[PDB]
Amino acid sequence: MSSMLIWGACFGLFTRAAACKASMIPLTTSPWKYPKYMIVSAVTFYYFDWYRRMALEQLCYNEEKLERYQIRAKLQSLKIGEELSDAYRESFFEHAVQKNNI
Amino acid sequence: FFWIILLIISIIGIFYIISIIFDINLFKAFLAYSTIINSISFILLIIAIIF
Amino acid sequence: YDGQWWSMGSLACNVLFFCTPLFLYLILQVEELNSEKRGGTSNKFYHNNAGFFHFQIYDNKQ
Amino acid sequence: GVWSNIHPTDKVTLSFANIGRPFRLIYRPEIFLRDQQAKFIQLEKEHIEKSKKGEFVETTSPLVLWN
Amino acid sequence: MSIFSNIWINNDLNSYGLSILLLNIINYLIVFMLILSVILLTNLSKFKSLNQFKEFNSYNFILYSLIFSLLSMAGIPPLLGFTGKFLAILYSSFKSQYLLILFMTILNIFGMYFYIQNLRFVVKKNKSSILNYKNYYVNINYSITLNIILLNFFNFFGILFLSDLIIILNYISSYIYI
Amino acid sequence: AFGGFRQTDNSLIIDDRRKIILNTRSLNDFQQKIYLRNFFTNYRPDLSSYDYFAFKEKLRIGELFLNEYRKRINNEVRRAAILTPTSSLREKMNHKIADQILDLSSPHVRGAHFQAVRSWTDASKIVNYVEEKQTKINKYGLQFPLLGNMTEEQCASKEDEVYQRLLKEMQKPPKKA
Amino acid sequence: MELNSSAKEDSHYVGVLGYPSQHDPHTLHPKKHDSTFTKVYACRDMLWDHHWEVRNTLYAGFKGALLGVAYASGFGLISKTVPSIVLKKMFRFVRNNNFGHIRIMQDLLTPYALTGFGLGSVYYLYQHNVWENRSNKWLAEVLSNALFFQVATAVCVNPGFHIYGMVGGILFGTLKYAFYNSSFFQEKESIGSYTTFGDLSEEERKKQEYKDYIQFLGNYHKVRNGQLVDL
Amino acid sequence: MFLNPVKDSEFDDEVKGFVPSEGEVRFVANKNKECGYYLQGIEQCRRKMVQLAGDSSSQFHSLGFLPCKRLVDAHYRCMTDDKFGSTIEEVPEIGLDSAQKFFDCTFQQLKPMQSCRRFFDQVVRDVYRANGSQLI
Amino acid sequence: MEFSNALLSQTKLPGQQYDYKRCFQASNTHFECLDSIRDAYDNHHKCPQTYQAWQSSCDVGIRRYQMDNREQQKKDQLLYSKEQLKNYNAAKNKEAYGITAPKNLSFAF
Amino acid sequence: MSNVSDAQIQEWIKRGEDPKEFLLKECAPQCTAWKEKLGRCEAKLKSLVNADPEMSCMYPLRDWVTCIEACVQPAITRNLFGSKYM
Amino acid sequence: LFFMCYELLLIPSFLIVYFVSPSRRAIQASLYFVIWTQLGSLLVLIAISYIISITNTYEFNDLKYFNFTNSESTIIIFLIFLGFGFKAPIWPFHYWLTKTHVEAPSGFSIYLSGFLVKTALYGFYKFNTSIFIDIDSSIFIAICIMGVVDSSLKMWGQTDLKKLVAYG
Amino acid sequence: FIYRDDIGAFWGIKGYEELVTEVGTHKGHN
Ligand SMILES: CCCCCCCCCCCCCCCCCC(=O)OC[C@H](COP(=O)([O-])OCC(O)COP(=O)([O-])OC[C@@H](COC(=O)CCCCCCCCCCCCCCCCC)OC(=O)CCCCCCCCCCCCCCCCC)OC(=O)CCCCCCCCCCCCCCCCC
Ligand SMILES: CCCCCCCCCCCCCCCCCC(=O)OC[C@H](COP(=O)([O-])OCC(O)COP(=O)([O-])OC[C@@H](COC(=O)CCCCCCCCCCCCCCCCC)OC(=O)CCCCCCCCCCCCCCCCC)OC(=O)CCCCCCCCCCCCCCCCC
Ligand SMILES: CCCCCCCCCCCCCCCCCC(=O)OC[C@H](COP(=O)([O-])OCC(O)COP(=O)([O-])OC[C@@H](COC(=O)CCCCCCCCCCCCCCCCC)OC(=O)CCCCCCCCCCCCCCCCC)OC(=O)CCCCCCCCCCCCCCCCC
Ligand SMILES: CCCCCCCCCCCCCCCCCC(=O)OC[C@H](COP(=O)([O-])OCC(O)COP(=O)([O-])OC[C@@H](COC(=O)CCCCCCCCCCCCCCCCC)OC(=O)CCCCCCCCCCCCCCCCC)OC(=O)CCCCCCCCCCCCCCCCC
Ligand SMILES: CCCCCCCCCCCCCCCCCC(=O)OC[C@H](COP(=O)([O-])OCC(O)COP(=O)([O-])OC[C@@H](COC(=O)CCCCCCCCCCCCCCCCC)OC(=O)CCCCCCCCCCCCCCCCC)OC(=O)CCCCCCCCCCCCCCCCC
Ligand SMILES: CCCCCCCCCCCCCCCCCC(=O)OC[C@H](COP(=O)([O-])OCC[N+](C)(C)C)OC(=O)CCCCCCCCCCCCCCCCC
Ligand SMILES: CCCCCCCCCCCCCCCCCC(=O)OC[C@H](COP(=O)([O-])OCC[N+](C)(C)C)OC(=O)CCCCCCCCCCCCCCCCC
Repeated sequence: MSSMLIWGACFGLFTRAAACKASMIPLTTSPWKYPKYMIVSAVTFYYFDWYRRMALEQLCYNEEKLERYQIRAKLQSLKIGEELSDAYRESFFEHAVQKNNI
Repeated sequence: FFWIILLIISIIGIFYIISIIFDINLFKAFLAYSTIINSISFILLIIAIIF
Repeated sequence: YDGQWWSMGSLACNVLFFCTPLFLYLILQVEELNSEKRGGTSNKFYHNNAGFFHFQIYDNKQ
Repeated sequence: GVWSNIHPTDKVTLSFANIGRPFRLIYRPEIFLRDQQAKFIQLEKEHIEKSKKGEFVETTSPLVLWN
Repeated sequence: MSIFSNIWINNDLNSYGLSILLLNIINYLIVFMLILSVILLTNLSKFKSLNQFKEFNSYNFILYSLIFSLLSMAGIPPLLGFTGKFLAILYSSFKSQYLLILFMTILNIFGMYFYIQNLRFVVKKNKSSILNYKNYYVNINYSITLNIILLNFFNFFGILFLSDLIIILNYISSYIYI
Repeated sequence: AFGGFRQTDNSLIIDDRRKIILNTRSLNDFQQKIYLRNFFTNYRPDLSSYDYFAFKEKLRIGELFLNEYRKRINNEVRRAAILTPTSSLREKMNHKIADQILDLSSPHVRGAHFQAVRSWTDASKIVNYVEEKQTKINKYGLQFPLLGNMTEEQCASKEDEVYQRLLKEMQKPPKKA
Repeated sequence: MELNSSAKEDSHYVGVLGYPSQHDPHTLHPKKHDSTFTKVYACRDMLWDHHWEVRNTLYAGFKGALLGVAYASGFGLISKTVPSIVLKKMFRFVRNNNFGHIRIMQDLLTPYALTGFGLGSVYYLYQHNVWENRSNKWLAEVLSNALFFQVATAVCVNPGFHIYGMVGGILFGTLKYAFYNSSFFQEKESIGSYTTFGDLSEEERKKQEYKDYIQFLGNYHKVRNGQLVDL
Repeated sequence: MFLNPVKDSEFDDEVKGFVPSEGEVRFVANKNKECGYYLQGIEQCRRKMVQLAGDSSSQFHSLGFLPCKRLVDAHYRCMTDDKFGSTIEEVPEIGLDSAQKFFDCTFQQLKPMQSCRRFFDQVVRDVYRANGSQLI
Repeated sequence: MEFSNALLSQTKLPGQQYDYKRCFQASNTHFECLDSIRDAYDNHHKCPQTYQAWQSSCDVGIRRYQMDNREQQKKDQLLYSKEQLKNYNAAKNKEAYGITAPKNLSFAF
Repeated sequence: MSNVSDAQIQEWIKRGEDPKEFLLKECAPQCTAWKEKLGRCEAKLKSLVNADPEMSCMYPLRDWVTCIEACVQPAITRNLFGSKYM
Repeated sequence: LFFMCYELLLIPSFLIVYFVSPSRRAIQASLYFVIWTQLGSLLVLIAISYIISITNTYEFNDLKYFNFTNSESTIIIFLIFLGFGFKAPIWPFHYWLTKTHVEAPSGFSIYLSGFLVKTALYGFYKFNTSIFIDIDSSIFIAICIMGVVDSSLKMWGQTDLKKLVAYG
Repeated sequence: FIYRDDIGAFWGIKGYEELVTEVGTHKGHN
């Protein structure tokens, strides 16, 4: 639903049950592995939630830089003679003069 | 320069394996040809990317 | 053997059966010639509805 | 719920429907649009200031942005 | 890339094809790992020919794990490999490569039948005995069964969680300035 | 955001309004949208989405209404045949009834054809006819239970309005000539 | 690397840019005071003239013959097995004659060279005289290649493989439309590039571009549907 | 909509329909497609202003909907091709009544934009019918 | 990668090294002077001494990266504000829980 | 429905206007080599003081106009009513 | 979601035919069914990729504001028709249907014929009504009529009641 | 056997060298 910890606990419980069924052992075998699996699943999925959110944020930040690369990559990709054409001359001068602020 | 070479290699490989992959009779051959088919598909994807 | 299908039975009937789809398509095209010159229904994907499906529920939510 | 709580759209639709579009556009589209319009914002501000003044500039008149 | 009074607008994410390629590689590795884990759980000497796919005709877990792994490798929609193949075709369409789409589809269908035909051999007259014997009893490895179960769950429900993996892969690829 | 598909044609496009020249193969997504893909795909592209949905519904109802005219005239012909003996039957049918039967033929009413081939002008005319009938009905508010839904207050207000309208019409003098 | 660069050239764009045009006459004009040898040697521009039907047909024939010779060198001769007695006789010929290898190569490559030349010439004449002025270029290429390769597979290889020849011809026609008559990896123009004509002031151009951007905004789904949060 | 009243009608209300010219339909469709941004902006800005200064005690309650004036003027200019004035107040007398109806729909009655676009398009159509060759 | 400023800056001579402490000290001084000036466009000539020190201390690639970052920061400052961004992000996260149903029978476009 | 709905755009021909006037300028750039040759021939003829009457700046101009029209005419003709639209 | 739901139907049906069919030929019938239906599934997938990549929308109604060029529209309609006709049997793609009906469970053939061939019709209707198509449908009509004629002619020569019902 | 294409004579048909005759048939296709 909304709690990643509870979702991971349920996932661990069902994983343990499925493992017992696949191994053909009674579902009550090794009872201590139920809480172990629940805790491990809850912790790992909580961390994965936090990591996915962090990665999304950092990707959004990196896209800003990637836009700068695209604009400059597009200008450098212009075929010979198109950099002084009316459709790209002003942008080329903007990127070669105004941004030459070193 | 890479695009034409990749396209030719992909076409030749596809038309060469289309019949060979159905001639094997071994588990190891099946695994190897699965790998080869996936490699060809990924090469086509690489061509699309470099486009 | 290869090509036995044409010879088996009757060649004329086999060729007619083979060419049946083209006969159907050409008959349809002639009927469409008649339709075009008259003004009746033609063979086309009509688009009277602007993507509005038949008796579909179109609603919005607050 | 939780897995999709990041975005109103469902996870399968996010994975497949959006192909090549920036994640800045998929999530937080308002910031993307404002960054795109950055210079147009100042052009509109200058146009509004001039309109309050006597001068009227027709070149930037179409730039009336609300998002 | 659009120009409006010297303002560039980019609605395309360049670092996306690399992410799709990484996703395809990871999906293939996951499915290969699933099938190889199923094989390793059993006795290796039995499987030496395509006919020996019948040797997988063992208890339900192994049998259906093999069946679903083969279907996933083939590219059947609900399974994991379909995600990679569909996203590859989507990116090809985005890049406007109709001939590449055509050849991809030809290869995909031929490989699909190549994988599927083994399901015919999977049928066996009786139930096979492919488990190694230890202490006078067949040795079934709980750890490998658990790993196969996790792989099966992900193979079945990869579509649901694929958005997070796509986000992670695009995040990794964005660092490349290409 | 909407995108586009790379073009292969080598033709040259001229935009007199913007005073520029482009090539079909070089068009980007926005340029493709502006030049290609602009064509209309509906009878009334000028109308909004809701307005064209109403237009589509009115056109469908108008087609059904013309078919209803044809059915009604056929029923009237059956009534005439049953009531009047065969003698003088054709003499009486050679009147308004026969002309209407011929005027409601297939080109004018889509009896059972899959599609009524109508121009956008014809569709607009049919929708206008349906709207005229709707206005005539709504003048007296005959569409409350059928062809309409209203609340109790709306019904009471409509009753009062129709009463006032009927009173005014009755008080009006006869039309001259 | 470009395929059929000359045909798919934007003459207007290269002209406005000043880029040299591949459509230039590329001809020699010897002066009336030049030597007789110079006048005779200046005739080689005929070999460059591209409106020459016979020259083009021989060009296609040479291409086909070269392709056939390459195929024979690579796959055909090695796959075909020659009788032992024939091999011994030709080796004896090599021993008894100087440069016997050259004559053996000529004998072995004559069939492939001749068939390649014939295929190339017939294909060029076919494509040029027919299908050159069709409306649907893709359909024309597909149908022409399908028919030609169907006939070629029926004759050269085996009459029983004509269906496979037709399918291969359809595939080859699609490939040729993709990468021979079209420029997908051979772009010589920037996407979205254009040229400006008429006496429009920069202010007017900027106003028009602002209007175009306002229209472009409607492409975004969120703005069109009004589904944006208040920033 | 697209219905003209009958001048000599026996009863109080009678209407006869008419079909607008193909040029008018093309012009209206193109202008709506090009300027649809402004109409959505008008809707969103109207809601925003009502939320901000809807309360009587609000400081800006006396400046209601004035910010929407720029959006309305921009929409009018976009629809009319920057001709016939640079403001809605400069609308010709032929479309002045329809403009007043549109304003009543949008700001006084606060009716849906579905309804008020009808009156705005009526203004545009009136201008187009009046001029003809001036807009195209 | 030929168009990538970051990688081209990551390239270096075999014996080249960067004195990050000195370069960052000079850049901090120069940027403090520029911020004190507080102009829309960074005019380095208004801070000659610090500009010369910054040029001497820092490498061309580092200077390019710093200028690009400064431009981005200026644009962000002109556009958004801390409280505005906080409220917008909170509202968007709250919306993310709900669904975005289509709006049928629209009025625009 | 094709040809049954309204047309989005009207061309110069659809509005009854002649587009060749602008199309000549549009097609001028591609025929630059022949234009330069004609200019050089005109310059040389102007420079010549005693020019043979046979000499004329006509054939280079013939070539230039031929090249211009080879592109100008087909574009306009394809847009005319009565011919299968391209 | 529409396309995914359409594609989800393959696995349960294949499993039913594979594990529940008494006849031994069902093993090959299942493979024929899978391959024949998956070819059309791939065609429909290509069409969906064309629609989604060109139009980033997914709401099924934003297509009103986007118009496909003639080439894109014809490609989409051809792909959609062929792909959905692979599922909904059309000439010549009914060999799989005949094999599956003959060699499938008598209880599962009922479900197959009754319902599983009509999801394709529903999807084709939705997509072709959503997309504006400016091509002549004579070819598609001819294909359908040829299939009808072929099945009707072949009805006589079937002594197997199940195969006769499959042709019907 | 070979007729120069810039002389002003189409396919070797001399004369008409003061006219524009290749438009629409040889150069361009109306
Ligand atoms: C393009 C222009 C068209 C318009 C112009 C006018 C029409 C011209 C059409 C052409 C007519 C002359 C050519 C026909 C020759 C025969 C057919 C053939 O070549 O097949 C090999 C012929 C048939 O062998 P087979 O069928 O494999 O062996 C069967 C055995 O008989 C064992 O058989 P069985 O005892 O079991 O009985 C089966 C028998 C009986 O079968 C049945 O009872 C079942 C039904 C069979 C079909 C019956 C015809 C129905 C109507 C056809 C409509 C077609 C419409 C679509 C096509 C439109 C094209 C325009 O099946 C047959 O019908 C076989 C006989 C040959 C076919 C006859 C019917 C089809 C002929 C084509 C008609 C085309 C009409 C076009 C115009 C349509 C109107 C607009 O082999 C022989 O030579 C053996 C002798 C067979 C009897 C021949 C009878 C004499 C025919 C005239 C000979 C002189 C021809 C001179 C030609 C001049 C140069 C151009
Ligand atoms: C002890 C476990 C108890 C589990 C209780 C249920 C709890 C959830 C499952 C959690 C399990 C975790 C651990 C993994 C164990 C399974 C793997 C394994 O190897 O175990 C061996 C373990 C022992 O081995 P064995 O039994 O000897 O070997 C048998 C083989 O496993 C062969 O067995 P099989 O043939 O029966 O296996 C199932 C078979 C076929 O399975 C199915 O067909 C599953 C059908 C599920 C019913 C709902 C489907 C509704 C479809 C509507 C259309 C949606 C379109 C959306 C667009 C994208 C496309 C999906 O394979 C597939 O699943 C492949 C097709 C996948 C289709 C994808 C459908 C996605 C739907 C997403 C959920 C929709 C919810 C909407 C409502 C909520 C809205 C807020 O097996 C079992 O004990 C039985 C496992 C059978 C599957 C269990 C799950 C089925 C019920 C699902 C209900 C919840 C919905 C799904 C979402 C779950 C969260 C992501
Ligand atoms: C949509 C497509 C998605 C495709 C997914 C593809 C992969 C799916 C399958 C594999 C996934 C991983 C499964 C867990 C590892 C396997 C071993 C294990 O834990 O089980 C044995 C162990 C069995 O214990 P036992 O039966 O009591 O006793 C076993 C022996 O007696 C006694 O055992 P022992 O003493 O020999 O060893 C005990 C030790 C054994 O554990 C191990 O040695 C682990 C072996 C695997 C190492 C690699 C893990 C990498 C994780 C990162 C994500 C990539 C996954 C790649 C997987 C495939 C690679 C080939 O147990 C542990 O401590 C387990 C901890 C597992 C979590 C490890 C997390 C590492 C994170 C590192 C990266 C962090 C990010 C850095 C960011 C950098 C930024 C600058 O299992 C458990 O204790 C729990 C079992 C039930 C719950 C399992 C929960 C798994 C959750 C998986 C989440 C996956 C990521 C989120 C989803 C992503 C897609 C949306
Ligand atoms: C630079 C690297 C190579 C250096 C030389 C070789 C030394 C290094 C060897 C290691 C490298 C790999 C060798 C693998 C050998 C494979 C097997 C083999 O053939 O050898 C065993 C062969 C038999 O060994 P054996 O059994 O111990 O000896 C038995 C007999 O004693 C043996 O006596 P035999 O008389 O029976 O054998 C003579 C042997 C060697 O050949 C010769 O006797 C000398 C050939 C000289 C070339 C003559 C052609 C004209 C040259 C013109 C140059 C100037 C052009 C200027 C252009 C200006 C334009 C503006 O003949 C051949 O190999 C036959 C082909 C030779 C003709 C090549 C024609 C190329 C041009 C064709 C273009 C298309 C024409 C279309 C039709 C035109 C109709 C008008 O061994 C030898 O005879 C010794 C090795 C010789 C290898 C020759 C390799 C072929 C390359 C020839 C030169 C290519 C020139 C291309 C440029 C010019 C184009 C015009
Ligand atoms: C298949 C088409 C494409 C062919 C490509 C290759 C072309 C080769 C070069 C040109 C050859 C010129 C002609 C000489 C004969 C060549 C053939 C030959 O000798 O073969 C041996 C034998 C004749 O030799 P023979 O018995 O020793 O005596 C011959 C006399 O010496 C004959 O001598 P004659 O004294 O009685 O006089 C014959 C006179 C007769 O003149 C004519 O009648 C010719 C004009 C009419 C024919 C026009 C072409 C067809 C147009 C219709 C297309 C319809 C397609 C529809 C498709 C629909 C869609 C499915 O022709 C000449 O002698 C004029 C020669 C002037 C010089 C030509 C310059 C050529 C330069 C290029 C040379 C190439 C060298 C390399 C070649 C090798 C490598 C490839 O002929 C055949 O086996 C041909 C079989 C044809 C098919 C079967 C026909 C009966 C059944 C009907 C089937 C219907 C199928 C229709 C299409 C598919 C529908 C589904
Ligand atoms: C302040 C904290 C206080 C905590 C106190 C401690 C609480 C401990 C709670 C223990 C609950 C145990 C329930 C057992 C139910 C058994 C049912 C049964 O008989 O089924 C047998 C069935 C059948 O097993 P079988 O295989 O033997 O089958 C027998 C039937 N025949 C003969 C036909 C084969 O299997 C099971 O269901 C048993 C295995 C699964 C057990 C799952 C236990 C989950 C426990 C979750 C605890 C969560 C705690 C969260 C705390 C959070 C705190 C913040
Ligand atoms: C991955 C995609 C796969 C695509 C598959 C492509 C199918 C290939 C089929 C090859 C068929 C064999 C070659 C046919 C060559 C002739 C084509 C032709 O004339 O059309 C050119 C002309 C040139 O057309 P066009 O280019 O001028 O105009 C095209 C018009 N639009 C834009 C509407 C498409 O095309 C046609 O008029 C036909 C087009 C459809 C193709 C019809 C093929 C008919 C084949 C049977 C002919 C029978 C002749 C009579 C004998 C009958 C038996 C007795």
